[PDB]
Amino acid sequence: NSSPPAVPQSFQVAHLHAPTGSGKSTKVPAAYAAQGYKVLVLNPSVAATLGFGAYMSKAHGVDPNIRTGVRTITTGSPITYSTYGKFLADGGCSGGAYDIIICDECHSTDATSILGIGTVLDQAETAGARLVVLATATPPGSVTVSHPNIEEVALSTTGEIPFYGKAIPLEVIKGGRHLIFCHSKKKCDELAAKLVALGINAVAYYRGLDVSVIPTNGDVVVVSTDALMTGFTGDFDSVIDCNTCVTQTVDFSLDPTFTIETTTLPQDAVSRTQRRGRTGRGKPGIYRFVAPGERPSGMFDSSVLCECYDAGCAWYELMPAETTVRLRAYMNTPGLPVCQDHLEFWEGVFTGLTHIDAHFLSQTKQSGENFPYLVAYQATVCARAQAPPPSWDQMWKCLIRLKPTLHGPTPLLYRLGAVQNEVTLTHPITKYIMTCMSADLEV
Amino acid sequence: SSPPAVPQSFQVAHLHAPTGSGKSTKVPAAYAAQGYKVLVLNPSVGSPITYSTYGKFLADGGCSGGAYDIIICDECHSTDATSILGIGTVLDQAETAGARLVVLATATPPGSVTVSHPNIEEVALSTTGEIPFYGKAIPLEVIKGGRHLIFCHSKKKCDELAAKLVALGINAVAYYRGLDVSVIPTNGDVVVVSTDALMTGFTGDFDSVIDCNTCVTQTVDFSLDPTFTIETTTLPQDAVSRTQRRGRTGRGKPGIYRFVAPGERPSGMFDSSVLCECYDAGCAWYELMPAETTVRLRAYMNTPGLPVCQDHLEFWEGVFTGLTHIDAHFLSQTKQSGENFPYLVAYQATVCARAQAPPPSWDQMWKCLIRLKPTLHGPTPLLYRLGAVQNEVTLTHPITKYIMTCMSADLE
Ligand SMILES: [Ca+2]
Ligand SMILES: [Ca+2]
Repeated sequence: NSSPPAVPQSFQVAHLHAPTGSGKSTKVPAAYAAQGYKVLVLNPSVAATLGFGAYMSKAHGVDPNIRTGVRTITTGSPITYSTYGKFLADGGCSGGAYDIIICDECHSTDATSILGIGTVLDQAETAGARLVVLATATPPGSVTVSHPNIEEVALSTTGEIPFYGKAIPLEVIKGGRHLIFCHSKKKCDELAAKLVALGINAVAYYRGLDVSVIPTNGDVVVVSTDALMTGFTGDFDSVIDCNTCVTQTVDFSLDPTFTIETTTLPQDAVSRTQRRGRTGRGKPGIYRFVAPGERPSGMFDSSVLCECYDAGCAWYELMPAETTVRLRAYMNTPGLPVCQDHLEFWEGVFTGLTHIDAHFLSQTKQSGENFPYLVAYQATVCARAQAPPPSWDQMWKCLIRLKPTLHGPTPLLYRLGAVQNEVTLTHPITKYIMTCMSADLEV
Repeated sequence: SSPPAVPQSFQVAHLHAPTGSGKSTKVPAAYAAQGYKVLVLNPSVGSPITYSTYGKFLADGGCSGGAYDIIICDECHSTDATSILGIGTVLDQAETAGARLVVLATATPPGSVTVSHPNIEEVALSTTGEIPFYGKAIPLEVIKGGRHLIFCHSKKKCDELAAKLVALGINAVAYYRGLDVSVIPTNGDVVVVSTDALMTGFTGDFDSVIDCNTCVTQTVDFSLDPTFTIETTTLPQDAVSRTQRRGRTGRGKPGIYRFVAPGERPSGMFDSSVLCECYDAGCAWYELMPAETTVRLRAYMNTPGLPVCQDHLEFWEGVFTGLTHIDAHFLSQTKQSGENFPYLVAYQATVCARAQAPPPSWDQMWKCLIRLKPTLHGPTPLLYRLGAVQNEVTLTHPITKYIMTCMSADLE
C-alpha cells in the first residue's frame, strides 16, 4: 500500500510500503494526528526515535513524546515515538491510549523488532487500536532497485588493490571521500594498511572502535563493517562493496545439543541498498561492487527466535509461553520477514531452564551479552555442580572465582562460543534440551 | 511482447518471461524465423533450432565454435549443479564460439513470487480438523472424496500422515523417493501424501493440493570434524517450490491449493555444496580440470540476474586439485551407482583401499569396496563426512590435513 492507510471503522492491519522518502515516521503520523488520531510510531533505533521528535517539532509543528530507555520526554501529545525495545519494556500496548500504531522499519529482523511487532499484532485490537500499519520501504522479497543519483560500476580484476577476488584501482579512490565495506574487522584493518601503503588515508571502523572517521570533507577512504550506523553518513563520492556480511546462525550440531555461531553470506537487498545508499546524498555518487548479486529481503535465522525468548526471560518478564503468543502473531501475520517455525522448540528449551541464578542474570544483562539468559543459565548450572564455564572468555566473567569451580567437566547445555574446558554431556538439562530437539526438531 | 532482438555486438539479455512467452516454443521460433540458428537449453527437454539440456551441453563439451547465433538458457533460476555449470559454460564460451546473443530466460526472476493463477482456487488453511498438518490442521471433508495430493517435506512425514488418514477411512498412499504407481492411476478418491519426489510431469490428476510450505535441501557444514559435511536442511519453501507444488493440481480442471504458512522466499541463493557438485561433476563426468570448472563458474557468478552463492571457487577448486591418484575403477563404479558425489565417494574409497581400511559406514554408497576381507583395518581415514559414519575414524591422513588447510586458508 503506497499510500498511508486509512483508519477503518473497525480494527485492521495494513501495510504501508512506501519509499524512505515518504515521511512514514514523520509526515504520516502528523497526518493522522491532524485527523484527530493518537498515533504510536515505533522504530528499532534510539537514534531514529529521538530523531523523529526533533524533526516533527520544526518540520511538522508537532512536539511529540519521545520514549527511549535512557530518555523519556513526555508532553501530552497524540504522537508518541518509541523504540520497539522501550515499547516492550513498557509492558506492550498496555492501555487503550492509541488509535494508530505504526510499526516502522517493519522489515527489521532483529530480536527486539520481531518481538515488538508481534506484541503489537497481538495486543493492538484488544488494547483499543483500530489501525496497525506495518511500514517499510523494503517489503519481504525485495531486491534492490535504484535511483540514478548513483552510478553503479562493476569492479574488475584489474587494479592495484586486491579486493574480494576483484581489485580496486587507485584512480577511483585516491582523491576524495569514499566508503569501502568489508565483512569483517580484519579485512577492515588489512585493507586500511595496504591502502595507506599506496599513499591513501584509509580509516578502519568497526564495533567498539570509537567514531574516528573524519567529518571534514577532505580526502579519505573509510573501510568498515556496517557497524558504521547511518544518520550522519553521506559525504562520500562513492562506496565500494564487498557484497557480503556476517550473520548469526544456529546450528543443531548435536555437540551436546545446538550452537550459536556465524556464517558469512552474500548480502541481501536491504544490506546492499543501505551500503549503496551512503553515497548520492544530493550530489551524484558511485557504487562499485564485487558481485552483481544479493539475496532478496525477508528471511531471518532461527537464532533470532532463540534471541526473542532470551529477551522475554531476561528483560521482559515473559514466560516462554507468553513469548510464543507474541511471536506466533508475527508468524501468522502476512507480509513480514519469514523464518523456519521453531517456536515450540525454543519455547520448549527455555521453559526447562528453571531457577536461573539472579545475580548471574543481572551481570550478563548489564554486560550487554547476546544471550544474557543462556549465558547466566550455563553459569548457573556450572556453579551448582562446582564446575567451570566452557571457556574463561569475557562471556563467563560472572563465574570469576575459578577457585572452587575447579572440578573439570563442564556440564555443557549448548555452545555459545568456543569451548575450551573438558565437558560432560550428561546433565539433566542437557538431556532435557536433546529431548526438546527430538520432540520438536526433525533429524 | 517479444524477446530482445539480436544486437549488433554479443550481449547477455534476460527474457524474464513466463509461459505467456513460449520460451520453449515461440521465443525460439522467433529467432529461427529471423534466420538465426538457435540453441535452447533446459534442465530437461535440419531446422535452425535445437532444443537440448544443460547436461547434454556439458557432455558435448560446451559451445561449438560456430554452430548457433542464439543461445537461450531456459529456466535460468535452476540451481542444480548441472544447470549452474551449464549456464556458466555458455556464458564463458558463447561469444568466442560465435554467438551473438545469450538470453537468460526464466519464468520466475530474482525477487519474483507466487504466480497469478486463473484456475487454481487457492485457499488458506484454518486450524480446523483432527488431521493436524504441520502445527495447524486439515478437515477430512476436504480429503475424503476425489483425488488429492498433500505435500510433506519428509518420507517419515508422509508415512505417518498416510497412516493417520487410513485409520480415519481415507485411501491414503504415501509417495517419496522410491516406488511409483502406488497411487492408483484411474481409481478416484485416492490421496497421495507426497514428498517432492513425485515429479510435476507425472500428474496424478488431483482435485486439490495441500502444501506444508517447507522444503528439504542439500547443504554443507564446515564442521571441522576432520573437514566438511554433506547434509540437508529444512527451510521455508520458496516462490519456485510453491509454483511447482501448486501447479500439479487438476491440470485440465480448475483445482484448488491449500497451504499452511503464509510466507516463503522469492527465489534466492544456492548452497556451497552445489559448488562442490560442479567440481565433482567436472572431474567425474566432464574431464574438467578444477581450474576449467572455476572459469565456467566464475562466468556464471560475474553475470547479473542469476541466483547468488557464497564465493567458494578457490576453496573447492583447491580441494579437488589435491584429490590425487583416484582409483579409476572405483570412480567408474560410483559414477554408475548414480551417487551424489561420485568423485568424493570414489576418492574416499581409494584412500580406504590404499590404507586397507573400511569405509565410514557400509551403506550402499560404499558398495565398490565390498572386499572388506582386508579392508577391515579398524580406523577409516576420514577425509570428510558424506553420510553417517559408523566406523572408528582417524584424522591424520595427508589429504585430511590438506583439506583442513584449504579450509583455514580459503575459509575465514
Ligand atoms: Ca548442520
Ligand atoms: Ca558446534
